[PDB]
Amino acid sequence: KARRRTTTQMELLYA
Amino acid sequence: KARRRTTTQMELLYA
Amino acid sequence: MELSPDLISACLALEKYLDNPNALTERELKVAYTTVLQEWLRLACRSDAHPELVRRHLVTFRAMSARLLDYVVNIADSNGNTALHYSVSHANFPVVQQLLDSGVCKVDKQNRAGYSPIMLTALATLKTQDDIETVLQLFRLGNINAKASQAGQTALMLAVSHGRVDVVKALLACEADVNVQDDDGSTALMCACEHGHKEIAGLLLAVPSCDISLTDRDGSTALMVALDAGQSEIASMLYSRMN
Amino acid sequence: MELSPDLISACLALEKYLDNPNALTERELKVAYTTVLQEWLRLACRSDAHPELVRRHLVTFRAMSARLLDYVVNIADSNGNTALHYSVSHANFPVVQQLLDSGVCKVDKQNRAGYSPIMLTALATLKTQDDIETVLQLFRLGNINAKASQAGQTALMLAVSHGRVDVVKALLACEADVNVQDDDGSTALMCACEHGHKEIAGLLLAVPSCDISLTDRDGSTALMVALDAGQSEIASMLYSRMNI
Repeated sequence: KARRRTTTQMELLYA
Repeated sequence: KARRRTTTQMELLYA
Repeated sequence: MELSPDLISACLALEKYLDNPNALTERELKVAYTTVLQEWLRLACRSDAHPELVRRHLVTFRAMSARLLDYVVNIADSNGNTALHYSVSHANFPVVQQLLDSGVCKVDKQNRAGYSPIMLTALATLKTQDDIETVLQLFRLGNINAKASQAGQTALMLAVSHGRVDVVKALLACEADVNVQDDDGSTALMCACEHGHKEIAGLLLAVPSCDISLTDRDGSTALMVALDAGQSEIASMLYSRMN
Repeated sequence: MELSPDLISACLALEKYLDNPNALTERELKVAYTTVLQEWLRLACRSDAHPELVRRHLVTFRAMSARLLDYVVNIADSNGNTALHYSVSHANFPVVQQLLDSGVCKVDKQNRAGYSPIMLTALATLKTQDDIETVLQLFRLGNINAKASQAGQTALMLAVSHGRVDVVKALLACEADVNVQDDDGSTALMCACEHGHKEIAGLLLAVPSCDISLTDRDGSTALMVALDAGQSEIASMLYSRMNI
């Protein structure tokens, strides 16, 4: 579930 | 020659 | 004053497509473009047109998207005419002024016939000081030396040929190049000689860099044009400048 | 401090193209686009990008064409990132400020990953009141409740999950909707429970309309999420909300 993930700076910028 | 022509409103607006 | 709900609705749909092309269908985009085009023209491009009503639509367009403001103000009909073309043509300068104040006008954009808004001023008579100042602001936003696609004529050549002294004075105040030549090799001074506009020939010759020796495609100078046209008075002014 | 001649030279080319797409040849367009994208991103998107130098370019772009200003300010690399995405991501808010003041920014536009510059604030640690005000301005130019394309998450959920209290405070000051649910049915309050952000749960529960009875796809409420995470302080605050 997305509510448990910790996204990083680079995951928000790139895919 | 274009320098002798007297262009109208309509000629400047519509082709 | 109420805004046109059909126009606003069609603008909202445009706002989406302009920002995100996968956020509107092409069937949907088609009908909205056509409506905006129809309605926006009817709003500002008639010979009746309230400047404030125009202004209050532009603020609402700008509050939707800066890109939407651009797209609407510069939307063109099948003749390539924009609101600035028509409003200049109709000599409705308060509407012109509100359009220029948008910051998104394209004053050099040529219509299908090959003329820009700057060029269309050649049929206006400048009555009020606000009309002069709107025309000067219009001139200084674009290239006053630009050449129409048909025959390569300048705004100056057109204004000389219709005898619009006030538009010639406005053009020369913004340092219009008097020596530009059209596709035939004709200058503005040559236009003045053909039509026998004495004062205007005087205004051109007052410009110190005016080159009276330029020849058209058949080798005619302005003096030759003048003499062939029976313009004794203009031909004499040339003699003074030759001596 | 000087205007990049390579940049300006390629912008003069693009200005003609934006006026008339037939005005540049194929070769000339590829070259100018490539140069503008590269130089513009050198100038604005770096960690050390200088806001005054950014402002000067924005004035020169404007004086070339209002359409060029918009096009350059919103030009995007192969991942859909603009100057606004990168300068928000580096927390270079004096540059963000200069971009916002151009009037042409798109604060809701999502990169290829699915996130808007508003959403990229979620990982920023705001240091000064100047930064806070820039962030507030950014938020108020777009839709703070929009959902990212990946998981349907909002800025608030992202900020709550990363413990960035000041970004949470700025979002709530712009009346962010606390009850929005992501694709799993998760709310912002449920993010606070999972990650045990006690203060942030407080801030959310202080929003009077905060709906604690919302459930995710498995039927979990925030209280259930809090109990399953062993977060007894947060669970306790939920007991008071349920009048106990």
